[PDB]
Amino acid sequence: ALYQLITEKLDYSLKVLQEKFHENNSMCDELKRKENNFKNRLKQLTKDY
Amino acid sequence: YHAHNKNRKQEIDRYLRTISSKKAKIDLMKLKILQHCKEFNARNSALKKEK
Repeated sequence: ALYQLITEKLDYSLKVLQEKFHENNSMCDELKRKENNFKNRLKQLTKDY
Repeated sequence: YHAHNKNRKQEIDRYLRTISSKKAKIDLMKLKILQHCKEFNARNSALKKEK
């Protein structure tokens, strides 16, 4: 009886963790490239300063 | 995947914080754009009058 619902809980945890991992995968590169574009704005804005 | 969740959380925090400093991020490199603007006549006009 403990087995069945504990396995249910672990499957739910696996699904949730997969969701959050896939989420966290994107935003890191997202901020990477958006801060990159900030630098670019500064990169091409070496004119100013 | 759990640990890598924090691995990427720290990285995203780093990017978002460097992107939350400069305004959050970019007017530390623009806001004196106002200066490159005003000093146009702040200096030239300051000397334009005397010239």
